[PDB]
Parts: sequence; C-alpha cells; structure tokens
Amino acid sequence: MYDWFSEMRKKDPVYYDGNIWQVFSYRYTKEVLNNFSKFSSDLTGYHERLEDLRNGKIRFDIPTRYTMLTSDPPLHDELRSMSADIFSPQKLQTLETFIRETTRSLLDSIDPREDDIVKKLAVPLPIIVISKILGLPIEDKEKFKEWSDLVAFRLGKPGEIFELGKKYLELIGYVKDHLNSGTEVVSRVVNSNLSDIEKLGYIILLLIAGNETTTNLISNSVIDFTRFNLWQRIREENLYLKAIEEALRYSPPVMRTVRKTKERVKLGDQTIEEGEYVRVWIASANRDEEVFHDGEKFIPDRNPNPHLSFGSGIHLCLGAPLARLEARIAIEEFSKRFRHIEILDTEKVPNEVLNGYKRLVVRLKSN
Ligand code: HEM
Ligand SMILES: Brc1ccc(-c2c[nH]cn2)cc1
Repeated sequence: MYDWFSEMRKKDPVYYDGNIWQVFSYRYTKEVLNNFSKFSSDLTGYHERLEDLRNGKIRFDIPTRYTMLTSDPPLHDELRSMSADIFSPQKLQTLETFIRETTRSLLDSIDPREDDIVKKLAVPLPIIVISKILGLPIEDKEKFKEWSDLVAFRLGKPGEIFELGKKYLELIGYVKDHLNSGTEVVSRVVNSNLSDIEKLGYIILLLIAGNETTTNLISNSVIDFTRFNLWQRIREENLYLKAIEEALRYSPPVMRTVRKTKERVKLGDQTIEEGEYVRVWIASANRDEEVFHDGEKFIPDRNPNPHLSFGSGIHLCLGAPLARLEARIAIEEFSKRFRHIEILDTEKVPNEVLNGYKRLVVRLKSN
C-alpha cells in the first residue's frame, strides 16, 4: 500500500481512473474535507429525502443511511448539536476512573502465557464504555460484538457503512426495545422531531459505529510499539499522548473516506466534474513528506502531528476525544502491567477501509 501511496504522491496526487477520483496528498485531502460546500457528504440522498422521512411519505428505509455522517449543513450541524457536548473532552473526563477500572479488570483476564489481546482487551473496552455512556445495556456480549462487526465498506452503496441482513434487523429490534431506558443524550434523540428512521440511525451510529475503529487503534498501537521497540522509552519518557497520536498517523484505523462533487471544481492541476466521487486517502496524506518530516518513520514524540485520521472540518470525528481517552488509558495500563511482549500470531482485518486486527496472539511477562 504505502509504497504505492508514495508513488502517487510523487507522480499523481490527484488521480482519475475512469470511474472515480482518488487523492493522495495532504494538502488536497485536507482541502476536500474542509470544502463541504463543493465536496458533499450527502451520498445517500438524506437532504432530498428529509421532508418525506419527517412527514411519513417514506415509510420504510435503512436507518443508518440517514445520520450526520452522510449529511451537509445545516442538517448536519443540527443533528450533531444534539450530542456534541457529551463527546467533548471536558465532559468525558468524568469517565476516566470508570475506563481505567474497566481496563484493569480486562487486563486481569489475560493469560500472560498465551492470549489474544484483541479478544481480551481491544474489542471489549470500547463496547463497555459506549454502553455506559449511552445507558444501553450489554445484554449479550456476543451480539454486541457481532453488531460492531457489521461495520464495513459497502461496494456500490455509497455512504453505507453497515452490512445489512438478519443481524442488522436484530440490532434494530434491540434499539427499539431500549429506546426509553437510555441516558440523557439518547433521550434528546428520542424526544426530538427526527423521524423514527433517523432516530434509529442516530442511536445505532453512536452505539456501534465507533467500536471497531477504537478497537483497531488499540491493536495497532500495541503492534507498532512492539515492532519498533518503544515500550520502555514511552513508559520512561512519558510519551503516551504523542505516541498514540503517532500510531493514529502511522496506522490509521480508517484508511480513507469519500465525497461527491456538488459542482465542477478544481483540485490542483485537475478539473473534476459535478457528481463525481472523490476518494480521499487519509493514510497517504498522513505520510506526506511536505507536512511530516521523514514521513515513513515512526517517531513516538512526533511534533507537530496534524494527522487526518479523525478527518478534518465539520465532520471531524465526534468520537475522537473518547477514542483518544480509551486508547491512552488502555496503553498506559497495559504498559504499567507488562514488562515483555512477544507477538505469536496475527490476523488482519481483511477489507478495504478499516485497518486493524481480528486476532493478536501474544506472550507476556507481567510485573
Ligand atoms: C480511533 C478511533 C476512531 C477513528 C480513527 C475515527 C475516524 C473517523 C473519521 C475519519 C471520521 C470522518 C468521516 C468523514 O469525514 O466522512 C469520523 C466521523 C465520525 N465518527 Fe469516528 N473514529 C473513531 C472513533 C469513533 C467513536 C468511538 C465514535 C462514537 C462513539 C465515532 C463516531 C463518529 C461519528 C458520529 C462521526 C460523524 C461526525 C460527523 O459527521 O459530524 N468515531 N470518525
Ligand atoms: Br467503512 C467505516 C468508515 C468510518 C467509520 C468513523 C467510523 N466509525 C466511527 N468513526 C466506520 C466504518
């Protein structure tokens, strides 16, 4: 991947293959993400469908097509304003003790002789925390893991990031069943003037959409710290903050995102017609030598680090404060708890957009 990224950054940072456009450089990736009025996120016809969702002309549709992720202002801003305070660093910091205690309890379960830390640590932690945050109970741990795994790039369905089918219908039933038992942010959504379809979409987005990405950050951090032999230096030079930021830059859990042009636009030397998909490679931008000195090197105290792994602009990841907090606490506690790590076996996430591990089997020496 990354050698190809370098080639495109050098010869062809803005590339048309006869179907869609792909962007590989930092400057044009950032330009795309921030220019919401020319590069639209409404890939599912949310704006076009809004009135008939709300007046009930549209009776049946896929709830997760219609969330803030696939909308433009003002609809986007109005949606996000209902939960933006909950996910701010100021408000999340209350949760620090709960997350730290949950982490150490997950660490307890680890057989240091041989264990899968994706299965023991990285997968359960985001699910437990978001369930706490939303007041939506984990009734079946296995169902919640399966629901979290529904998240995927979906070829030919732009904007759609959920695998559908029987599992998805079960998720919907679950949310309907616990609508009225949630915390205050859930109540905001439920009591709003959104259509039922939008309400379901919104709740599912918050409950499920962030689990695997956060799991992937934790897994990728463990891999990166181990492979480049940084555990001691990070521990002793207290580099947790900047090291996790560098893991974000170097091993982005979300490799790319996409936009659709609202009008003819110019991006660098190229002219993109209206109604074109523009895929923006976060992973490649994150190594742009014009922005990051020695971009191919993992530097645990890297500074500055304006990486695009949470995006940029108005859609800048709502969960970024939360993901940073969980990851930092997970790594800190893990680092405090174990002296030595050997990677015994790995299985990557196999598909296009998500970058992380299905299995991470390690041998550890505890203190
Ligand atoms: C390491 C973990 C994570 C990474 C790398 C990540 C990445 C991203 C990226 C790149 C975007 C922008 C997509 C775009 O511009 O089209 C985004 C948006 C979003 N993310 Fe995350 N994310 C993470 C964790 C989370 C978590 C934990 C949650 C929820 C609890 C979450 C919820 C959202 C939401 C709701 C949006 C839409 C924001 C909007 O449209 O205004 N993410 N994320
Ligand atoms: Br495919 C895919 C792309 C982005 C997600 C950002 C995602 N989740 C939370 N923030 C999830 C799946």
